[PDB]
Parts: sequence; structure tokens; C-alpha cells
Amino acid sequence: MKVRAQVPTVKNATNFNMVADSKTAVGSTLENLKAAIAGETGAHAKYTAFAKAAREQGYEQIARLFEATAAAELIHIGLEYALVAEMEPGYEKPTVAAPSAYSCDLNLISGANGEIYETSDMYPAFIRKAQEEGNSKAVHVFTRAKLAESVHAERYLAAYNDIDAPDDDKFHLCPICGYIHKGEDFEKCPICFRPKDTFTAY
Amino acid sequence: MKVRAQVPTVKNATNFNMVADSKTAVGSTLENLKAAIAGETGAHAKYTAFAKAAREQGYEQIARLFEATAAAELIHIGLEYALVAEMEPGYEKPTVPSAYSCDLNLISGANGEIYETSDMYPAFIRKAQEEGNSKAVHVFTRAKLAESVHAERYLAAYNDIDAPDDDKFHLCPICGYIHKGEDFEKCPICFRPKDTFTAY
Ligand SMILES: [Fe+2]
Ligand SMILES: [Fe+2]
Ligand SMILES: [Fe+3]
Ligand SMILES: [Fe+3]
Ligand SMILES: [Fe+3]
Ligand SMILES: [Fe+3]
Repeated sequence: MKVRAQVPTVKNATNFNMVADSKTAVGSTLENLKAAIAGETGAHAKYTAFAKAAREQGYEQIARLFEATAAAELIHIGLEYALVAEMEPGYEKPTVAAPSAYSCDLNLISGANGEIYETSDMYPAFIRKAQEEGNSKAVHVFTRAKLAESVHAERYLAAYNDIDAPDDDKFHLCPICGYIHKGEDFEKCPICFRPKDTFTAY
Repeated sequence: MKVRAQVPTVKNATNFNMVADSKTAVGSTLENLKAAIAGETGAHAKYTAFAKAAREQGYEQIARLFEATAAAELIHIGLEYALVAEMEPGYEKPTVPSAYSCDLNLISGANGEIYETSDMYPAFIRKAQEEGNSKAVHVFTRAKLAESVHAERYLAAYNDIDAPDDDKFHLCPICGYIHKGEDFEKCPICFRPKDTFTAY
């Protein structure tokens, strides 16, 4: 993902449309924030299981990608939780069980499909609802998550295509958003502009 | 997709597993080759429609990507048709879509490519192996490998939808491999040199 003159938003980007045949239940923004947290909690558990399986299967770099992406989902949960907490202090983040991890290639495909669903269906649906309800804070949070998900999808597909050609590149995760970069060739986050030196290496 | 020391095959690669919950109807290899052709004919019509829409929507580079990928599917059809014709000389290729916003078309493309690379082609490859049809295994493998490359290209384009550049998309002469830019020496799927590629 290229760095643009300004950070991408629904006001200056053209990949924020929701698939017409959406599989997402849309409620109030508060309900959507909770739904997103629930979904991301599941994603985190899935990627964590996928990472453990990848390591056992001999795919250390892919394991690191799953670990970096799980960490990215945790950042999303944090952003969403902060908003829910201000509106409903009694709200407690949910916990989920770990799902099964299968062959690494299929896990990468499962990951890619989930990321695509989140970036083109779920988050766009929630962003639209937040816009229609005037919840700018939610639009911001959902937008940041949405942008990282399509990057995650690309990273998973790249890893799938090069499943038998790994390298020593580290995956750098942004400190405040889910952006992940493979390798050292970048200066700042294309989603939030945080400098490279603030990223965490996986 | 990185160029390996060896040409990727179902024998030396580890991304040929098929999804457990398949949405593919599997029959004889002959029927599967025809099903693949029907699917690719649909894909070609789809990408051609997406390219047309992309140009009208102001995304010239993405339009070129859709055009290059449509050409890639045509190459797949050619490889599959050649085999079907041999197994049934008089076979006639079928004829066949709705286009939406550019970003959604890229996603629809990515989803179709993912289905073909992780569900359809792997299923057809295994059935061909079971029936001992080496030619079909080869054709399906070559196609399968290109589809995941197409998926990545579509997601990359989606992520940079508002940040296009002047890179050309180079399509391999005998397989569906597409490379963005001129930083490559040969096809990672069939090893054809860059000089034999067609730019889009
Ligand atoms: Fe994600
Ligand atoms: Fe394709
Ligand atoms: Fe997510
Ligand atoms: Fe960031
Ligand atoms: Fe295809
Ligand atoms: Fe090739």
C-alpha cells in the first residue's frame, strides 16, 4: 500500500464501498462496535492458532505473519473497545475458544477470505451506518481497521503464492493501526503516517 | 510470486490443498475440463466488463489489469480447450455479467480467483491424478498457479486504488502469470523469459 499525500479516509478514498449482497447484520453503531470486537476476537484466536500450526509445519515466516496480524486485530479491538467503554462503562471484552488450524496454505486462504469480508463487507457496512448516525469517532475507528484488513488480505495472498519461497524479511506492525509491511523498504505507515522506527518487528 | 529454482508443480509445492467445504462439482476429467472452460469463459466476460467499467470510472491502470487478466483466462481456456478437443474433437466452447464500482469489481475478481486457486483447480487436479490424466494435471496446475497471482494483483490494486502508477502489466505468452512493472527476468510459473511477455 502506497503512502499518499494525506491519510486515507472515506472522504478521499474510493475503495470503501460495501458489497451489494452483504452478509453483515447492521444495528446501531454501538451494537456494530461490539459486533466488530466479537469478530476481531475470533480473528485473533484464529490467527494465533494458525501461527502455532505454521511453526509446527515448518513455515516460520508465515507463522510470524499470522502473529503480526493477530496483533493487528488486537489493536483494532483496542480502538473499538475504547469507544464502547465511553458509551457503556460496564461493557467487558468477550473471550472465545480457539478454532482448529489446518494446512498452512488453507489457513492463509481462510485468513484472506476473512480479511476480504471485513474490508469489503463488514467494516464498509459499519462505516456507512456510523456516517448515517453522525458518529465520526466510529467512522474513524472502523476506517482504520478496514484499511488494514485489505493489507492483511494482500499479505496473506503474497505468502500463499510464495509459500515455498520464504525469506528472512521481518513483518513490521504499526503501533496504532493494523498496517503490516514486509521488509524494511518503507518510511511511514500509509494508513496513519506513524514513522517506521515506531513499528514492532515480527 | 518469487522465482524458485524449480518449476512449481503439485509434486514440489505445498499450496495445492483443496478447501474442505468445496463448492465445486467434480466429475470426470473431461467434464472438469469443460467446467473449467465454462468458468474461465465467465471470468473472461467478467473481467472484460470490469475493464470497460474501470475505464468509464477513471481507473485506466486497473482497466489494463482487468484486460491483462482477461487475456490470462483466455490463455487458460486455450490450454484446456486443446485438451478437451483431443478428448472430444467436435467440442464447442460455451458462451456467456453485471459490473459494479471498481473497488467492488476488484474484490469480486479476487474472490473468484481465490475460489479457482484453492477450490476448483485443486479439486480438478486431484481428480485428474486419480484418473491418470497427466496432461490435465499439468494444464490445471498451470492455471491454478496463475489464479493465486491474479488474486494478489487484484488485492494490490484495491489497496492502491487511489495511488496508480505507470507500471505496465506483463502477461506470460503461455500461462496466466502477470507481473506489474519491469523488475523481473522470467515467469515464475513456466520460466518463459520476460522478452516473450506482452505488455498491458
Ligand atoms: Fe485483519
Ligand atoms: Fe484468474
Ligand atoms: Fe479484523
Ligand atoms: Fe498505522
Ligand atoms: Fe480463471
Ligand atoms: Fe508463464
